[PDB]
Amino acid sequence: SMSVKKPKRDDSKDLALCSMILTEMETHEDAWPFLLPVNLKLVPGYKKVIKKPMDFSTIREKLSSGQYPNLETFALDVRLVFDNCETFNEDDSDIGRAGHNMRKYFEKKWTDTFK
Repeated sequence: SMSVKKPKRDDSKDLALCSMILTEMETHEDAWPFLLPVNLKLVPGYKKVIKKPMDFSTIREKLSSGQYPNLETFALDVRLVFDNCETFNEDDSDIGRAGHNMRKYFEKKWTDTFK
């Protein structure tokens, strides 16, 4: 509350460390469904159904331009990528499996770096 604060967690390396995680996600072999924004002209249904599209290139540009206020808003966009993927893709498809794999990969790096 006013003039009553928990001890200050060092957040000075968060930007660098989110960039490193994002590099590791970009270079994973199963990243290919997620590297670029889904082409809303060429994929029927995507625009109407997926209210907030998100992809790794868009996270990279937001990260680089100071549009994440803190590491939690960064994790929300990463998770959005996978939640969108599960909304639109069967679990038993190459893309559906890619999304589960990447989400697992992310959540481990997240826990190991920050928790």
